Amino acid sequence: TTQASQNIRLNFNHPTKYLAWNFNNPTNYGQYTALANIPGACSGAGTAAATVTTPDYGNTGTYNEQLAVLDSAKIQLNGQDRFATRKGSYFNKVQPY
Amino acid sequence: AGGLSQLVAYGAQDVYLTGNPQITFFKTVYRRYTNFAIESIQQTINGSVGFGNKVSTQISRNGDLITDIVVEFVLTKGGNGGTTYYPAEELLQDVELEIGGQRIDKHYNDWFRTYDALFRMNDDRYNYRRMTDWVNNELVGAQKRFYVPLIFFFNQTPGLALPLIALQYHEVKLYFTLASQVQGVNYNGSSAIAGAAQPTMSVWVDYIFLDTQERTRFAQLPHEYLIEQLQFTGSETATPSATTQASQNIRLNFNHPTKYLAWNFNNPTNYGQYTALANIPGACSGAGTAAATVTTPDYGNTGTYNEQLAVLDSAKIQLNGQDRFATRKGSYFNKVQPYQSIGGVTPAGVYLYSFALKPAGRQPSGTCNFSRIDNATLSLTYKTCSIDATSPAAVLGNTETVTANTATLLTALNIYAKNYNVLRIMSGMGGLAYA
Amino acid sequence: GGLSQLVAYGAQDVYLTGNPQITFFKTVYRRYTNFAIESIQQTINGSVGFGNKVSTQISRNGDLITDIVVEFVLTKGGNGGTTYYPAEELLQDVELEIGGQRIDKHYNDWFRTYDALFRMNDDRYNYRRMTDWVNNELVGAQKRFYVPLIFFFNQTPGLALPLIALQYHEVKLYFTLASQVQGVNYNGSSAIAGAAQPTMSVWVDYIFLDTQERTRFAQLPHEYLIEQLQFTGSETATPSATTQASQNIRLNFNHPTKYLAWNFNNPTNYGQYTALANIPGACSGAGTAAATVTTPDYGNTGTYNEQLAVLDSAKIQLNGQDRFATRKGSYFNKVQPYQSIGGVTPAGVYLYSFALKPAGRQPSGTCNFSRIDNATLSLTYKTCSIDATSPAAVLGNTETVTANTATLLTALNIYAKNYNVLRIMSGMGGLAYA
Amino acid sequence: GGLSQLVAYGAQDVYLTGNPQITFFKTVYRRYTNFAIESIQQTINGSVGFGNKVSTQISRNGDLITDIVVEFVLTKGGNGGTTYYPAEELLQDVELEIGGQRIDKHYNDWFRTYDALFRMNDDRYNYRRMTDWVNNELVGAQKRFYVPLIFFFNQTPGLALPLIALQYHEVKLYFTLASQVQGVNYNGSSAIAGAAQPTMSVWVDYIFLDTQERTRFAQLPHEYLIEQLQFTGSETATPSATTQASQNIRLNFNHPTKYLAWNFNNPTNYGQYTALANIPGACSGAGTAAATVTTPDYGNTGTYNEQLAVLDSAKIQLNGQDRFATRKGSYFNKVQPYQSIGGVTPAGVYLYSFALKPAGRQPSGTCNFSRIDNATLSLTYKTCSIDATSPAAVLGNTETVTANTATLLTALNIYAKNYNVLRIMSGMGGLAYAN
Amino acid sequence: FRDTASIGFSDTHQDEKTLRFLKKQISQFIKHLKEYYPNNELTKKLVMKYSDVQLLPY
Repeated sequence: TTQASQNIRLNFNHPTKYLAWNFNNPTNYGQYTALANIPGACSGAGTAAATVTTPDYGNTGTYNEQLAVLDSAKIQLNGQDRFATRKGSYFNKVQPY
Repeated sequence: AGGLSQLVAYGAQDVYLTGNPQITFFKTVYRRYTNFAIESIQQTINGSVGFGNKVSTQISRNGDLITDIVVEFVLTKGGNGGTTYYPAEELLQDVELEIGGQRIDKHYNDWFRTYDALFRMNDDRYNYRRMTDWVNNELVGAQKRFYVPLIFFFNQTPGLALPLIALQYHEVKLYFTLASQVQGVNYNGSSAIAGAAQPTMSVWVDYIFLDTQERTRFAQLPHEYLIEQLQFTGSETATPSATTQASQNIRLNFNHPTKYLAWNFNNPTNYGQYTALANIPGACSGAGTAAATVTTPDYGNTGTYNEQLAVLDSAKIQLNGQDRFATRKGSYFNKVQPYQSIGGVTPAGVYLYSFALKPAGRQPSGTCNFSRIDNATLSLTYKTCSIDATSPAAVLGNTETVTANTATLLTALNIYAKNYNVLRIMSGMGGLAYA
Repeated sequence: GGLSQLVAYGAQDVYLTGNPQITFFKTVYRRYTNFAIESIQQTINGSVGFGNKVSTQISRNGDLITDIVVEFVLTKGGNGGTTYYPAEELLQDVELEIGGQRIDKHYNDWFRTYDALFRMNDDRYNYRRMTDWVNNELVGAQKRFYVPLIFFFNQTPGLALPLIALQYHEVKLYFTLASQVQGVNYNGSSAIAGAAQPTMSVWVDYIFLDTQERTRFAQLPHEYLIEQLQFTGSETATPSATTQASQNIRLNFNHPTKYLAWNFNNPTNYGQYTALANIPGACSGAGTAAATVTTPDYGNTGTYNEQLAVLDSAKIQLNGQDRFATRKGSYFNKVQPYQSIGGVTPAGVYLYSFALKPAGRQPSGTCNFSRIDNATLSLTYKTCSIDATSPAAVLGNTETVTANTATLLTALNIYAKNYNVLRIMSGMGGLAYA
Repeated sequence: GGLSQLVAYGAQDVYLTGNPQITFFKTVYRRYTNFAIESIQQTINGSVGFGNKVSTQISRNGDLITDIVVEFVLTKGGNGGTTYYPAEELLQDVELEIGGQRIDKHYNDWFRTYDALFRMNDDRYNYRRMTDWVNNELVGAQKRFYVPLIFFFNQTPGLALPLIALQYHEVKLYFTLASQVQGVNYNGSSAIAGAAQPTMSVWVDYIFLDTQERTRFAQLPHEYLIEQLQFTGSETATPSATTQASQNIRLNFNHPTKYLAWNFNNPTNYGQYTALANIPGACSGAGTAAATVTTPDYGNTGTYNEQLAVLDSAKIQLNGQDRFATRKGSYFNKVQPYQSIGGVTPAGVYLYSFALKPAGRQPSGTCNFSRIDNATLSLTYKTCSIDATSPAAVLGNTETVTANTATLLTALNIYAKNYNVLRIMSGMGGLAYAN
Repeated sequence: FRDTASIGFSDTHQDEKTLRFLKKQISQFIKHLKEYYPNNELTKKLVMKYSDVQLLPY
């Protein structure tokens, strides 16, 4: 029903090269996205037995961003935006590009 | 007899009122002032304009100083009267103020609503609504021009007019985000309104033209303008239930000397909804009759003073682990705080906590410097959501700690902090003293 | 508790609290002069009645004068809803004369325009309670109305007129009473048989000064910076249902002007600045079968529904050059008052300020028309295409149009408020500039 | 544009902008002291309940005190329309004492009169929200009500009581709770079975000062110009259908007085300053067959319908001589407030000012009753001949008459608000003048 | 060509540092209690935190 938000204080020290992060389901190693009844996105995806409670483990990770959770993010230092807010896809595809 | 009989009734208790008199009331000497003139000038809007678009303007150097800024919009009703709520305010999703390439401030449509809920009043508040909504029972297709004054510090007092004249090499820009959807204009609840028109936008800046002696000083001298800024974060609201009073510790990521904090709980589905929906007159779509639903508000009557429908039970603010003040009821923040600090009336669901004697004024009157506070926290307790919102007997006839079952829809929390900073201007350039 | 905030202090606070200059916790009150204020009745010269001209001379009872309230007693000639600020309608005008010189003058329409723009909230409500019937009174009800005057000295003690310093000069008020007052002695064009003539009384609130203050006023020269009203009536470029009427009026105005104000009206009905319509409150009987879009709901003559207003847009041109870009009628109705006054202005009433705060006493920017050859007010009117008898036609329509009944607003009233100096010396007064 | 206004400068501009003294476009804010504010709960001595007398000593937690809010929790003993400002009615009176010396005292009726005269617009509404039920709440409903106090130090920071400078003296508040509150524990004269006793708590807002200012307050002597309320209740020369009653009340007031205020009222109906009538809102059941003009519509007790007021005219004499010409009761109800306050006063409530602006804190002319041997309030009453049950008689009548039910307004409350001086010296204090 | 003598990045008068700046003020003057020290030395504290420009020949 709503866009959730979260402000996470970063208890980091030292001259950091980069930050990295992921969202996941603790039950399933490597699951960083939502499950879905599309090929590779869930156990049994594409058929009658498909369930979106369990992943296709061999295909746990995916490039299908629709299933990504983060809408947007920014990093602040002492309350100051370190950069303009960018979409989650900016941090997923552009940064590493 | 007559007034003279009072005049001569003089004794020792009058000495501290009229002895060795210093002032009178019958001889006002007006101060001579620098010559100036004021003009409202249209700015150019860059970027595609319409719902969901982001557009911007650069304020031209037509005059020397700028103050009041009004964004004009033309909107057409997508439904009948009662289906909109401050839609031009909803439309202007946000406005960002950039001077010299840096953010000075930023406002949000919700802030405009919260700000108004707390700081405007009486006929000013009514006139304001007349400038952003349809308040004369207009019908579908009606077209009106709306005005949305900006609420940045320089838009509130000439005393903070931005010296474009002293900013010779720095530009002043406003970035405006338009909402993708506006209730009763292009959407009705979750549904789109087929055939809805796109808005027309125009930005007007009121310029001050100074005479030559004043213009010379501004262009040459350094200046330090005490300005206000709005800090804002959105948070998840611990969701209350019929079975419990949820509680929550919200970390407040604020900085700078803060005049006050302000907040509200809301349902993002419906702009301006800070309270639970109910089948009592004005509290829901169709409220008061058989057709009433407590899934949709009476949009034209979204705001209410009915505390019973507010979600917050009580709250306290902690600073670095120490209680700032004893826990007070939500009704304290909703009615007492603004009684004492503002003097207007605050709608249910909207709360204020001041660190200042007079947060509504420009003159500093006490601030909380959150830059010296590692862990500022807003600690909230919510009401029990057990009231059957569709039954007035339960809605109107109930206890202090219990609210509507529909209050669990108010899952978003908006916390604002209004603070001070200094806008330093020298040799045509400027920026804020503290990041 | 509070200590946790005091300790939260650093460099960012220095600009707010370092080397502190003030506190809020200790007020020094300023010892003032010794004075008293008395409300004294003036004698009205001439004969009080509808349509008559009367006058009063202000008696030398006190040393200074401020507030003036004109009392009127009227009886309802019909039921609730038939009157609209009738005491205001009755006081057709008032002229202020000092030493035989015309200093200022107000008109019933100015009192209405002024109220529409500058009074507000409960000041405005209490104000209506003193000039109208607002508790659903019925025919025959009798009420005393109190109409305050709004001359410069009637608004602030700061400009109290020092009658004491005017020993040689009379101060007079000349009043014109309206020939007709709606819902009192006439109902639209019809006379109301049996209506009573008004009872009138003028009250002046006089300040009594003690010896030192009184002596200074009596002997020293003074220069009072005061405000004056300028006013001319014009024929409106009457709106039409076929097109957009337009008009350019050279304003015969002078002096440093704090603001211009104007309205369009139907001279038939006091306070009618908008079109009549079959929407609730917009006409007599509006909303039902009996509705007539030829007569207003007098008790609801004024409205905030801009659809019924006739100004599409306007600008002021000075000596051939635009003073500002053309803005819509709703700018002048809603924004100007938002920015400059902080009140809420009824549809059909417009304001354009040259001042930052025109509602105050202190000058805050003026336009001196004594140095402008061609001050022209340019007005563009809406097209009166809406069938006023059909509420849907009115309530669902566009920005550039209005009611067909809007063409009845044939009179144009343009006002200007300026500053001048009332010089007082050696027992006499008069204005520095004409 | 604006430039043509700046350029066309003439002789008449000299008196406005020649040799200019000020500008409007650059405000320098005054640097203030370092302070913080906190709302701290006090302990109440004695049992709180209907008709009880309780008190509290203000805790020495901060250095200065200002705002004080009494919290109550009340429940509805009937449906909407049965209560009228019940938290205000409940707090029968409050007495302020320093070092054992009376400083001041307010009454529930005074709070009602004060509100009627000095609050306004949304301040007044927000206030009503803090003392009554205004969203049509039903029987059994529970609400927390905030009653801000109106003592001199509760109105401005400028008079913050220097508890810090009172090292040897206690400061106390004595609160009398009403034996009955309409719509809470009684309905007219009838007790409501099962009615709950109020919960009560007193909160004091303290100011925490930094080192330099605390030191000065603790060590220096101080003289604070304060306001006081004088009050005496009187029997009304009750009017009748057969006569214009009149009355001469010797006014037992002292000290430089800013203003007098008074009202006539029904001894058993809180806030009723006017006669009852069968017109909408003017009585229980007004407008229908069940209408009665012996009982008010309690939720609508207040009105602006002067016809139901009882004062025909009045004058105040000083030493037996007229102070001003006799004026109609409607003058004292509508004009005096217009001139001196700027709000709207309810019918039946009257004001006479001796001051230009009594609503403020700065003296602006006073009448010193300690130097007036025989001050008298002379009243003339309206004739109670209107049949209150007939709108034709009530709404269509003459200036000099009122309702037959106006004879129920037998109580007269006359108040005076004056100045005095509160001296604090070497840790102790009291007032300069007794009378 | 075009005449813009600034950089426009808010990097001149911005005290964009952490809240280690007041700690630097404490170790910069003397007196670790800065709740009464800026209240005493106002101008002496103000001039200690201002700009320095390194011009260009162009």
